[PDB]
Amino acid sequence: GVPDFVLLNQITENAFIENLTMRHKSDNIYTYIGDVVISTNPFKNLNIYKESDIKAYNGRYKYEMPPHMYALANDAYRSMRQSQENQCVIISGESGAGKTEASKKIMQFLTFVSSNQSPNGERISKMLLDSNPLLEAFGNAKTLRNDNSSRFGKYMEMQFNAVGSPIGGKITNYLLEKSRVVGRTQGERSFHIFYQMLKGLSQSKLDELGLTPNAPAYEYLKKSGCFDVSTIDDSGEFKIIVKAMETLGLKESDQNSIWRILAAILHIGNITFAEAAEQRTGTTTVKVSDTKSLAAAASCLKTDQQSLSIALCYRSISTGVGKRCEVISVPMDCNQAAYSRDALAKALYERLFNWLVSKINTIINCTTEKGPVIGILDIYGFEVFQNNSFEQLNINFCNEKLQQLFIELTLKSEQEEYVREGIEWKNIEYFNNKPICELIEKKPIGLISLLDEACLIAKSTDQTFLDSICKQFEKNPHLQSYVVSKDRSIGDTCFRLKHYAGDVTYDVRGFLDKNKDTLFGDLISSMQSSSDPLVQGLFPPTRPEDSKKRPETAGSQFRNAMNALITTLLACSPHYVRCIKSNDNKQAGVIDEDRVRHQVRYLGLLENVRVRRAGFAGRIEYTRFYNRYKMLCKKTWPSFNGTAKQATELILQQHNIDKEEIRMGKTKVFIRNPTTLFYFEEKRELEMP
Repeated sequence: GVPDFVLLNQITENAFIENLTMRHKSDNIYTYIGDVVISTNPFKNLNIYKESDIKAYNGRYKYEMPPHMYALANDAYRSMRQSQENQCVIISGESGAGKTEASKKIMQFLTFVSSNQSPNGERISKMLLDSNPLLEAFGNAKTLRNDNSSRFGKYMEMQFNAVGSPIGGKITNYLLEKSRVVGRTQGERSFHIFYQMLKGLSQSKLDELGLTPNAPAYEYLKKSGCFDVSTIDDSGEFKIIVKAMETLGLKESDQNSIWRILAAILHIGNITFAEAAEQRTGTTTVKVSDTKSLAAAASCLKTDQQSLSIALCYRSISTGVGKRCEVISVPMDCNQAAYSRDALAKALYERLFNWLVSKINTIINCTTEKGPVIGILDIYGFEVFQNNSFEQLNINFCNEKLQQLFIELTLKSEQEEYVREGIEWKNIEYFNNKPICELIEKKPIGLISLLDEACLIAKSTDQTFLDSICKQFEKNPHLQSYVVSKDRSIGDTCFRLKHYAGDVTYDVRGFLDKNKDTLFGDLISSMQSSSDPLVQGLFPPTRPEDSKKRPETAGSQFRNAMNALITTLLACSPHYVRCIKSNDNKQAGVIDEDRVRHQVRYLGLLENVRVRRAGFAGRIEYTRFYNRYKMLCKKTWPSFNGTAKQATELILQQHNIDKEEIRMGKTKVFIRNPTTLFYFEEKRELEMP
């Protein structure tokens, strides 16, 4: 009748949408693109992931029941069950499209299949449901496009035993946005952990720390631009979070210990540099008139206020293996002072978040069991604001790397599996491997390769670097501007950049100082040699499972963090799930035609289907082509060989048909035009009434 989506009456553009709409309005959410799942997000609890439906899809196949358990899984996730290995699922899409729901679908499908009962196994099924009111507190922030937007890459890992049942899991984060601690547009926030504190502690405790329930009063928080949000109610959320804080195991005693770390950051935030007017003209020294605020930090940091001012304002260098003799120095400009200042407040939080979340699991993470691991991916999605900037460049860059991930896996890796599983396969035309957009920013002579060159040249400002792009390139594909491309739409202070489809114009504000975030010893060394257990805690015993070389900026370190991510993604058994946002009105049962159509277009997912199989009109699976058109040919009866694709050859070679007319491969038979599907039926119709 209507076996899944592959089988359409008309394999065309218009028919593809008409059916897609007919699917959505027929309680058919999940749609198959080619052994790959495409889903959406209801943004709430739907009664379709509960026992009943789970028991429906057990021991059956795809072509037997409606879209829900794409055969590939049953034929791949189970294929490695005899081989005896673990899996890993990757998920992508727009922000808010359920870097969670799509992950939950895996769980609710994963359980039960693992033979149900298990005291330690079903326990996580209960706690992970109580994670929804919890997870939204730590690694989440509000974007103008998404409220529950995670602000850090996450690769969850489900642990199991030598049977198939779950036992526990761990978490791994990444470099994460840099300038979201000090710079942002009026309306957005930085991180919850800060705001949740201010409207939590009693005014009494705040006054003791020289604080006040009002961000505007501060400086660091004032440089952000905004403070209050119209959609979020922090004051009323605190007491609700406290219950969630205790749910894990963070008693008031522990809470107070955590607030000190933030208080330390706030004390750093009340420390600026009253541009010392010691020098009379050009260069300038650094002096602190507001000693009250400066002293407050050193007081809570429990370090010598004097040494702190001398060691930081004046950098030390003289490490001749024997290991250093400090103090020799001389003042420097204000820009560098404010720059080095930020680098301290940026590196402190990075190593904080890492050590913080890792110490939370100490109470949560299962220690009772031990075993392998199955991975799950979740990252921030695509976005476009009124005005783009350096931030969008790095984010959109990740999408290009993400698009490459799929291509490398669902398009390239799978092809190599055909020639490895003893199948007569031939290299079918596939759109460019687009390795040029990658080599243009990795090996010598490249984007971020030239950028690294422009960074360390302290004088080469953002403007000068932008000039190095237009000249070195504007010849290689995927780049334009106002000089080469005659188009007024490109401002003189802006530049055009072509993506995989859409066009985006960026600004060059920040770039360097924002990306660098370099902090050498001299400044760090003063903190590492602290006696307080908290301060030194922010500086773990030297490189935890991340050594290599140490000094080389944090910007270049970002690339390394993302490269180390893909390296471990291309060494396992992938699984593909993509998400799409319903609408911008939070409506139920309403599809935005233009919005959804656009997403499917600029991503080239329909061209993907074509290339995935080979590319043309109507296409049908071999495994399925066989058990369907048998009565047409002779000797294609229970006295068969077994193979499906081989039989197809025997049928077409005996009746003398040009073999180039039909393209042969592993899966998906290729016969041009859909008019032939009738030709098969007719060949069967008027020969046996």
